[PDB]
Amino acid sequence: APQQINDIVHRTITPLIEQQKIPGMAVAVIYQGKPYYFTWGYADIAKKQPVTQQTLFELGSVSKTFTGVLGGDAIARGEIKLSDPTTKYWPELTAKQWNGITLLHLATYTAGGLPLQVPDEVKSSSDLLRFYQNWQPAWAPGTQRLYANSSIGLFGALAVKPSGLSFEQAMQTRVFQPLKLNHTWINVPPAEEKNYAWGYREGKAVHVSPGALDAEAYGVKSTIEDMARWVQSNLKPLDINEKTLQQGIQLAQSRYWQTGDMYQGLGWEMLDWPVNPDSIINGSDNKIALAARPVKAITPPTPAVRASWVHKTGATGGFGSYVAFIPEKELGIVMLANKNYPNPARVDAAWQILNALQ
Amino acid sequence: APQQINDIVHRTITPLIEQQKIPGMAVAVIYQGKPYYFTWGYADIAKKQPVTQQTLFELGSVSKTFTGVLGGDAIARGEIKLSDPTTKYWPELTAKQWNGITLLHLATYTAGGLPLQVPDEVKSSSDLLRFYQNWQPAWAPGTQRLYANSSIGLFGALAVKPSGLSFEQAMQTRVFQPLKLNHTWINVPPAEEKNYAWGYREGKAVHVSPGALDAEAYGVKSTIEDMARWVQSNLKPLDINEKTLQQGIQLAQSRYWQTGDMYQGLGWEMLDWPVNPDSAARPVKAITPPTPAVRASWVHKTGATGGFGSYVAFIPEKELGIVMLANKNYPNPARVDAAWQILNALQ
Ligand SMILES: *[B]([O])([O])C1=[C]C2=C([C]=[C]C([C]N([C]=O)[C]=O)=[C]2)S1
Ligand SMILES: *[B]([O])([O])C1=[C]C2=C([C]=[C]C([C]N([C]=O)[C]=O)=[C]2)S1
Repeated sequence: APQQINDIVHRTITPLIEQQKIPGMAVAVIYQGKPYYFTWGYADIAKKQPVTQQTLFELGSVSKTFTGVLGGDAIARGEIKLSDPTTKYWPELTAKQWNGITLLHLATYTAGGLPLQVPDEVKSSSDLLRFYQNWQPAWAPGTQRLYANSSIGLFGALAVKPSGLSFEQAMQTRVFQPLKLNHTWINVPPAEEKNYAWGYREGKAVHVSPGALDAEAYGVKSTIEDMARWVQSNLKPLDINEKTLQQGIQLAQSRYWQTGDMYQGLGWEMLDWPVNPDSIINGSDNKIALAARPVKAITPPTPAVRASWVHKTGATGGFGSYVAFIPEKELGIVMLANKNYPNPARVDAAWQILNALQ
Repeated sequence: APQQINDIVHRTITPLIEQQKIPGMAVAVIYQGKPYYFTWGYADIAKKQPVTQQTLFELGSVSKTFTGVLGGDAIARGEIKLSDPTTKYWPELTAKQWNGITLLHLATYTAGGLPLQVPDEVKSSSDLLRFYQNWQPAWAPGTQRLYANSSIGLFGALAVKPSGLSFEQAMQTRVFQPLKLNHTWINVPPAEEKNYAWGYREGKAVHVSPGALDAEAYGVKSTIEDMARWVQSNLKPLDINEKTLQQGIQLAQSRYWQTGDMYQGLGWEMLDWPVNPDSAARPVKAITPPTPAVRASWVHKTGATGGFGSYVAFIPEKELGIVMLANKNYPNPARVDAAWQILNALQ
């Protein structure tokens, strides 16, 4: 790699691993559109299996960016509209509180207080209907953003209905394959299991457990090479050959809501570039990231702005991930670790790197 | 031309010309993405000059589609946002009625009752300022559509301000040139004058007269070949090399408002295809958020000047479209009926 990149990465990430006690880490820096890779430590501590470019990490909520792009792809195909009522795609969801709640609201956490998590007792589709039928809004739709798996997870599930495909088959077929993400999985198949890293929580080896709407909200596992291609594709969607996917990516980076200096896309979140680092860093702390915030409607949505910092944090019990890129600079980073360490440490490190390189 | 295209076009347009007494006409059918041209009658009755593939016609309000695309291109460039207040790009617009009137409302005729025409007495930029300051809205923004040159025209003027180019300069360099529309003009140059058809109103040869915001609302003159290429560009924006222009086209075909069967885009108006050939202040329903360009639509615009009548319709899903240009302003329903006869037969 260029020495500038080797220098800043080693000075920033290597001490981060020390400080946070991360067992294993992979990083990709996209620079002038080209990926550069860095690896540390172990995917499996007991078996002393090192992190490689073939190591699968759990993405956690970085999966929401795949869901937002799949959803945008179904819009470009004319299969769904974000202006459509939720109940048009789930006819059994008839309770009156759902009435003005659209696909847009579900995709952007603005339905009016759907909870962060689907309760773990909710297992069957029957359980799920009852949950949603019984849910009472804390706010009117399109007034507050409350980051929620039960919001975007439902969006994902309903977005694929017109196509008749299961969520996983739509995702493999319409997103993973055209982009040649050949090692990215919702369900890791047998042949890939020796590459699937352990996550570590309080020194125990953990994998993410099943849960309602997991695939849709936090269920993607991927490699650093595939993640770098993910960033490449989102950096320049016009280079993508599949027309609906190309439009899908730009739809997921449109700005539908503003809260402070932050804009909500579909999965992706954006700020104008140049950004105030304190904002992104402190903003990624769960005290702020998980709190209700008032939103201003952007009427109509601003299309993908090139001068943007586009980003997303992800975590499962054993993993912590981060993706950020600036389309105007052809610059990005991906950070995959098999320990869930604080979000502000991730963003701070990513900012130090991308700021040094822009 | 395939005999099928040849037969439907001539069976339809011949009676049209005779019934409406149209002096000259040009038509382009776009079929499976390829253009076929047809010409009839006179560009200039007194000089016995025929309509050719190089004759320039006034487009009238079909110019609004160019204005909507150029505004869409300015959005894609990050120069403007449709969500921005009008007063952001015209600070001197301090009158309080302008509060929540955005560029969206201007583009889509939903500002609250801006008039069809800018008064003929408005003949300077401070004249124009006073006009908009003194304008009293009948309705809240985003609630009724009233088709208006003073509405879309203003949008076109504001959309180009960040660039610093005049409206004509920006249209040329950002829309005409990239699409190779080398015989499309806001102002017809002396080199092209011999191709500029006369319009005919009650038997008198007329050209469009000067007026405030003419360029932005009704000022484009074009040939059937450039108009065909305009349709090809709108049928498949993704084939366009210029990134912001490609996005600008798609933004212009997005659905922002609904009234009855019709959706309002930027300049373009759309209905779901297939469409009954058969589908004014009108209340609008906001489409929140706007639906991105729908392939399965009938996308269209009528245009008129004192002496010209034009129509463009296309269906992206079918790779199908038509342009009809005439140097007589004749009833819109006659245009649409002929266009539908032609396109229904070919789909
Ligand atoms: B994301 O921001 O990385 C998230 C992924 C999850 C969140 C909350 C809950 C769960 C799953 N779960 C129980 O519901 C785990 O115990 C995943 S936020
Ligand atoms: B379009 O639908 O073809 C139109 C072009 C014009 C219309 C109305 C009036 C004028 C001329 N004008 C300026 O606004 C003068 O009153 C052009 S509709």
